[PDB]
Amino acid sequence: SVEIPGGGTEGYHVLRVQENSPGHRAGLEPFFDFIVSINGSRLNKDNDTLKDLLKANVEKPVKMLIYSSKTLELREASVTPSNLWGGQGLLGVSIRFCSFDGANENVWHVLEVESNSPAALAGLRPHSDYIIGADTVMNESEDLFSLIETHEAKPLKLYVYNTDTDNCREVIITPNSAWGGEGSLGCGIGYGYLHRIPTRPFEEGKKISL
Repeated sequence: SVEIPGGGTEGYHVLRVQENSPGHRAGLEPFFDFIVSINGSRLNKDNDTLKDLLKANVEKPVKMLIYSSKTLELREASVTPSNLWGGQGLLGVSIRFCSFDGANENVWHVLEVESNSPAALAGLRPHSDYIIGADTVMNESEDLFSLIETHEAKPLKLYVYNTDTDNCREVIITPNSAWGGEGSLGCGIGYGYLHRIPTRPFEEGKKISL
């Protein structure tokens, strides 16, 4: 169950969606979305195709193919690139060409947070926060614990999903092993089974047995 219309696992990883932007009214959201094709044109190579297509279809309805690492679904959207909405960009997004293979498995589940911890100072929320990624200069050697190491005592920008708001946000944290306590975060982290982005659920207030 994958279906990648055109082949491959590369695409445009969405990083920012300006409010009231065509990208926004199209239903794009940061970090979970990859633009995979636009107007029949599959974006599986790092070039100008997207820019160029955006500009040839200015003020004209177009179809877009979005993969989501939240749901693992493809979805079709319609977008009208524009100069009329007020903001910079015909789309109004920041993006980056890269792979979405296994992106749903690169998540870290924030558990308990010790007070005065670097996790606390960063605003990490116990249980409802999921670190789903990070911004590196050179978009390079990912993996949370590796980053936490290479960023000892340095400012580090994380992408976090929250279950309560169902929203993502950017969080600056400074891993600091000299914080008084154990570790460099001051918080528990769960990874793996039961610690991936929660699914839904369909049916609210259905009856269960436990």
